[PDB]
Amino acid sequence: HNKVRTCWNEGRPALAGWLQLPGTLHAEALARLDYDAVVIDMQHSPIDFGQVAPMLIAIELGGAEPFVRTQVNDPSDIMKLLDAGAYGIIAPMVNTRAEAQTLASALHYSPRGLRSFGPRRPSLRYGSGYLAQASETVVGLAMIETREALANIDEILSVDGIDGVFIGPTDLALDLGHAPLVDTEEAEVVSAIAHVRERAHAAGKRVGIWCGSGGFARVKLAEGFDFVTAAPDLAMLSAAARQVIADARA
Amino acid sequence: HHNKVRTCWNEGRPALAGWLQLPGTLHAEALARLDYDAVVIDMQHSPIDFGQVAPMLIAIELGGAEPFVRTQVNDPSDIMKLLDAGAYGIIAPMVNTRAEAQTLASALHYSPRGLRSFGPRRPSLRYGSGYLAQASETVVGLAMIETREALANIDEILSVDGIDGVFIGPTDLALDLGHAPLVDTEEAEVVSAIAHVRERAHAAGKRVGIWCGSGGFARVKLAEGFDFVTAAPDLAMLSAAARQVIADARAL
Amino acid sequence: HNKVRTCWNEGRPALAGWLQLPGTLHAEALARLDYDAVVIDMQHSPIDFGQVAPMLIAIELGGAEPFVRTQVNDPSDIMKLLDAGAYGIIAPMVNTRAEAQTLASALHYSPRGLRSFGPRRPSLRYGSGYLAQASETVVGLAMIETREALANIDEILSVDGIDGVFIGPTDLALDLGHAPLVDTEEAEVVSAIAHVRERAHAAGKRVGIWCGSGGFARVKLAEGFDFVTAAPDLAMLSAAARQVIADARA
Amino acid sequence: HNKVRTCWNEGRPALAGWLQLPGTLHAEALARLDYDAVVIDMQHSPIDFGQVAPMLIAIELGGAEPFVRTQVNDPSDIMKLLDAGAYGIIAPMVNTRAEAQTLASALHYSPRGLRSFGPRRPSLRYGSGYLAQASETVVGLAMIETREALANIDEILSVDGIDGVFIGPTDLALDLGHAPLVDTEEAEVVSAIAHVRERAHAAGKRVGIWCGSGGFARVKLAEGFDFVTAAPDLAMLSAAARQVIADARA
Amino acid sequence: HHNKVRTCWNEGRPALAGWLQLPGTLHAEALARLDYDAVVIDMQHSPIDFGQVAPMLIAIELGGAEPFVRTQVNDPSDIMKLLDAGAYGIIAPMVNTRAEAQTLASALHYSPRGLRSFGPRRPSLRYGSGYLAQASETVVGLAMIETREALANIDEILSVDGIDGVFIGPTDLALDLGHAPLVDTEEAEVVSAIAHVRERAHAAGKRVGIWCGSGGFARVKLAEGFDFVTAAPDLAMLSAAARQVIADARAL
Amino acid sequence: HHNKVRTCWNEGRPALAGWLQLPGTLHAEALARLDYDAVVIDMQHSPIDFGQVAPMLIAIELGGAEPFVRTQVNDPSDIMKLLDAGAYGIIAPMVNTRAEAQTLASALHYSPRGLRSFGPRRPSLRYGSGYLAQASETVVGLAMIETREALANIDEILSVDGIDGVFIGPTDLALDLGHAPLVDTEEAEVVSAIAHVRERAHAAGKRVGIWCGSGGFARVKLAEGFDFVTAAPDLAMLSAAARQVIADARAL
Ligand SMILES: [Br-]
Ligand SMILES: [Br-]
Ligand SMILES: [Br-]
Ligand SMILES: [Br-]
Ligand SMILES: [Br-]
Ligand SMILES: [Br-]
Ligand SMILES: [Br-]
Ligand SMILES: [Br-]
Ligand SMILES: [Br-]
Ligand SMILES: [K+]
Ligand SMILES: [K+]
Ligand SMILES: [K+]
Ligand SMILES: [K+]
Ligand SMILES: [K+]
Ligand SMILES: [K+]
Ligand SMILES: [Mg+2]
Ligand SMILES: [Mg+2]
Ligand SMILES: [Mg+2]
Ligand SMILES: [Mg+2]
Ligand SMILES: [Mg+2]
Ligand SMILES: [Mg+2]
Repeated sequence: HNKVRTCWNEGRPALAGWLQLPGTLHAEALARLDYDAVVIDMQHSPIDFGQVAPMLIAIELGGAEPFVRTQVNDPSDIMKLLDAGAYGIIAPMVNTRAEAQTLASALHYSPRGLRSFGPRRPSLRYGSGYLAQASETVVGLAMIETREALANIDEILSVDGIDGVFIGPTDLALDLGHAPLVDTEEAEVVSAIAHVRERAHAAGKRVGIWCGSGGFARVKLAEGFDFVTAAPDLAMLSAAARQVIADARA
Repeated sequence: HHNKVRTCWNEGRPALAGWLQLPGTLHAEALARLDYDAVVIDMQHSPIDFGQVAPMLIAIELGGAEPFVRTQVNDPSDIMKLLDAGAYGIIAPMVNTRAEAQTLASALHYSPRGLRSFGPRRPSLRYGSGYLAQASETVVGLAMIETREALANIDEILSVDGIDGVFIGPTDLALDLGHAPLVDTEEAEVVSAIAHVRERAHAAGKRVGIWCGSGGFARVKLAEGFDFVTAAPDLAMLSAAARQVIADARAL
Repeated sequence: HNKVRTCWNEGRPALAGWLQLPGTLHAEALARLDYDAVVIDMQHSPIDFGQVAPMLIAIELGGAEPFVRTQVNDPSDIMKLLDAGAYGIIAPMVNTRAEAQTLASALHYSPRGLRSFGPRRPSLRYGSGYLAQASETVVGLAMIETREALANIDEILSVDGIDGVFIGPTDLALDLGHAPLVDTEEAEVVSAIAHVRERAHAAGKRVGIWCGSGGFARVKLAEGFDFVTAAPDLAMLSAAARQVIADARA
Repeated sequence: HNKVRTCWNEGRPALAGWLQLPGTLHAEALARLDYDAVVIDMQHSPIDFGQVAPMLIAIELGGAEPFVRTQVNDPSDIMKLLDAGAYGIIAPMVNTRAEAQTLASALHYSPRGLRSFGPRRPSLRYGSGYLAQASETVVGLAMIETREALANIDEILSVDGIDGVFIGPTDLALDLGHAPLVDTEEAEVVSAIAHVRERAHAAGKRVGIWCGSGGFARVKLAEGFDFVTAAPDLAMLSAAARQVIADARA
Repeated sequence: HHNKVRTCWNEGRPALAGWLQLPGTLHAEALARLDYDAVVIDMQHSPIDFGQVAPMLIAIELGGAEPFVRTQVNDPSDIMKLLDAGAYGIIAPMVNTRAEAQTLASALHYSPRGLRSFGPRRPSLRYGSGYLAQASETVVGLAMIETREALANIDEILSVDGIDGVFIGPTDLALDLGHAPLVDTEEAEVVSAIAHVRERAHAAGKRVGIWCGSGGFARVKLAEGFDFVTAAPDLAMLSAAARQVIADARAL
Repeated sequence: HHNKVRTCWNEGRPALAGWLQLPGTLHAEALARLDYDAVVIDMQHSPIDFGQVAPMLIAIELGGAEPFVRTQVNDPSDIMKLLDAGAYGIIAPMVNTRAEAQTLASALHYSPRGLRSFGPRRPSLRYGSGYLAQASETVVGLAMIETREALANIDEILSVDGIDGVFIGPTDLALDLGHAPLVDTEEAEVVSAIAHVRERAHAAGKRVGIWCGSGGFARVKLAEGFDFVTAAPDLAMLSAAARQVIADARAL
């Protein structure tokens, strides 16, 4: 089963990691912690398909659901990741209902979508009964990260073939004319974020958000977000090294 | 146009270095840009092979730390290839005897001081036409002390002119002495052995380094007068940071 | 010369291999068998450009024509493969005449198409007279794998700049509401396949098909298909291992 | 600072290298010569993202500005390169004002463009004040390499968010019905090239051109081109080897 | 939390293993999910280097077979790096003497039983906090017997405590004895030599493995009481399958 | 179905070879298609590791030159893996003694002439069923002479039957003799030493090769009767060509 969908079905949110650093060793190590999922960022990172493919395997072995935040909402790219064992997709710049339908089209076989059939890794995980359960094995979230997406939230949330939305708050702040600060307190940004969550839940959809700290993630879980990521590997590692150096150098 | 670690030493100061077990260039550059004098890439207790180390050396140099490698083995050809790829410090495992220390030294210097083969693809680009005349000074070489035998042979190891000194691996020394392989071990016999190595190194006019798993332990080693202190592995730092973020996120 | 086009010019079909496993060693080994071509699948596989590039070289050295089935009908992706020495292209989801024209546009230099000039590997194979012969050095096939493509077959076959069509029968079955079974006996799927072949031949075009077995491939060659692939490396290897294990374990 | 923009601000053109061969060693070595920039060609080469990423680092270390000529004018591909430390972009097949606006959209954060925020490598080079200076850190040039682009030059040059244009003269010759000869003397091609330069300068924009020889590059610098590339690594290396062999074999 | 091969042995049963010469993770996982107890990655007669083996180990483990490696050489540092990357079985070539068998054993065990260096990046993730206390049991080590000399020295090789036993390479043994290097050779002198090795192994209370090129030969070796049987190389299986598909496709 | 270098020699002619320090297949194929008999991939003074050499061998073969490798070290297992990946010529560094020359020879020949392990993944594809009967002739092996010791031992090195001859590294020989490591050195003592090696090689009925940094120096070495001449490294040729293009572009 998809571990995130299991969380949801059991009435709990999912907490996920966020990787911008390529490689399998930290991917497995973080998957073995109390993360339900680990997202590999293929957008704001140097991680290409060749490097993502073994990382999916490593996260699955470590016992978290492997997710990818893609560089673009492109059906063929998403299909190839699904067939490589990405079991969650977070697609950037879903700004309109039509773009959300384009995301949905990639996530489902005919007749619900147009996903091409050749499920190399999912058929190894799920066996020959995969086709009947395929749609449920994948979680799909549309990114909300622009003014336009915010304006079109209800129309995006009307698309049956997506699970919900994923807020990209640094990009949303920037597009609203504010600083792209992680875990921002900017009142209009905080209000927009709450509005997206409320609309998603009203529409019977799931809502996620990207976080830069455990404390902000605790607040988002308390507010009812269904999928909360915290925090990027590179940021956590940089901050840890700075502290080690300060401690060493007195 | 100088080895940053050697510049620290020429000012009578220690060098503090990072320690990478995760392949890739992005964290390598980001950590090199911090207040580390060097960043060591571990090619022993990691999945980092030559193909992955090569671009990491470039990234560390661009970030402004001296690129170092802890090799999988004290093998002259492996070390030479790393030098020609722009490793400017070498930490070689399991140097247990004077002869093994001479083997390390042989790789680090052109004839007549050593037997290093000539083809310095990346050092020639960094140092330019002045390279060959200063080549030995551009590289730091440290012999690992991680066994009972190495401890018994410390003075003979330190007598080898062509190495700068020694690098203590405390976890492996504890395990070889019959203790648990603890990170930042303070096992009494291990502690005594380490103090002996540092005393002998400085008596010989050589440098002594040590691996640390924490900023706190590194601070103590710096206070004890170690010349080269590493802290802490990228993977360990990242794992611990993620565990803490998760605990904070899931807190009541 | 392109070995597939030589087959056609000499009045014989081409039989091709089908690789979903990255790497050069099996690619060369299979190219040295009595295959006229070897197709590298960049869609239902983990094979990215970095891994396809040496495989093209290895197939050419082994003495088969290197082909690629791309992840998408994208002109720039196809051009880069041509310049890396892919000498056949099979493009997915060609559903309309306009999509088939998009495929043709990538396969020909101006004035016939819009292919960008910088033929790194073809200029090494063919020399400075490459430009005059370039179009003939490449075989281009549009995939027919949807209901819509079937409905638009005559309009797709009207596009001068493609050699013909390549049936993807598992996807076609699925899109027709049937199980995506390899080498299917499903009557409507079998009928649709024969209809595509007959239309292609009537239009003076070539037709290919993907097969999962030697026996099915024998039948397709007998029915007159011009390009028959059999069978995917991973499927053949899995089946061989299962048999070895059954034999060993008694 | 971007070394090319420094040249321009100081009233001098930039001379750049041109790499079609993957790898970091020649990239650094050439960057250390008296090149202001080095362009990595991701179009007419086997260089994919995985191979370009370390090459950007190596060129920057060698002391030239790292540029990329992309396979396609795609915003998400361009963004990922920017975040990997490409500080110049040359985008193919900019044939219309709308296509030039698509290029501009990728090069600037909101409100000027729609660039997604997560500047992994530029934030290491430029620090936390990167956002305010981001646009100036990147040079963007639209390729002019078709009849249509030539016809639409004034409309392309009207787009505020691009620095100017980059002529691809082999493709331009081919699209005008001539041989795709490097450094051509063909009168209509030479005239078209001069016309693009004059229009660019009249519009207060920059103009670049691709060259195959030092002698042709000297003439283009004398004619006033702002960005001149000379010559591709593979071509220079092949010619050098041919000469070594002729000398050795007498 | 157990080595699948060792569990077979603790039940008095042989293990059957796959054999990979093709790099990549997809077939590695797919074959591991079959009724193989282990999958051996051949790093000797293949183009598989460390960078390619590392993700394959992960894929085999996920598929549910024990990941094994046949190394290019009996070199302790190479073997240690593979162990720390999650190779849980090692087959080392050209073990011709007791001293070479001791060299293999030295790599597989921490002090005091061996000299394995401490940094178990992947085994610590698989086994958790219980790892170090069981580390030796988590790994299987087999010395290859592939020469006349190894055959003469079989009893001394089998006397080395820290190896589980031996792995016969019949094609190389045939070639070294002066015969054609046939796959699944049945050359009479070779057959006799192999039976001698297996008898001596079991007399010593050790395990004996053998490489096979076919299911049929593997079935015989299992019947003869071999403890570890490999069958058959991915490349050979794939090539033969493709030849048969082509013959079927081109048949009248 | 023949080694192009050996065919040159069987016609009483020298072979001219390229020399690659840059990884990648595109220039490798392009240079192989020129009038080079062989292309040597340098795995010593380069960043080319096994994973990168493997596809380069394929590319050189397709381009129509014989693929050769100058290894990082004279190690039999490394050499065997390269042979099985389709390296058809081996140039091994630091062959200083007859015993080291025997070590090189051991890797290049199956039993009984050598100890090469059997698994010829790529040579079996190139040569087909006729491979094993001709295997030794398909490979050329040259021992590098680059030290004072090697020069003193030249006759004993040349007495080893299983090597085709020697390959002189003039820059490293100059450095080991106490001179500057100049490319195409003409240092008088170095020049004398090189002439001695070539005379001894031909006296022994063996082949003698030499590394060159220029077409002009290669022409002289061909005139002096060397059997295998390399010229010139890809990186050096490319750098010099780019410097000249820049000087032409920036000229008044
Ligand atoms: Br945790
Ligand atoms: Br809408
Ligand atoms: Br810091
Ligand atoms: Br066949
Ligand atoms: Br239509
Ligand atoms: Br210059
Ligand atoms: Br327009
Ligand atoms: Br099975
Ligand atoms: Br030539
Ligand atoms: K978990
Ligand atoms: K620093
Ligand atoms: K063939
Ligand atoms: K420069
Ligand atoms: K299994
Ligand atoms: K040639
Ligand atoms: Mg399809
Ligand atoms: Mg040398
Ligand atoms: Mg173009
Ligand atoms: Mg964004
Ligand atoms: Mg150790
Ligand atoms: Mg063997």
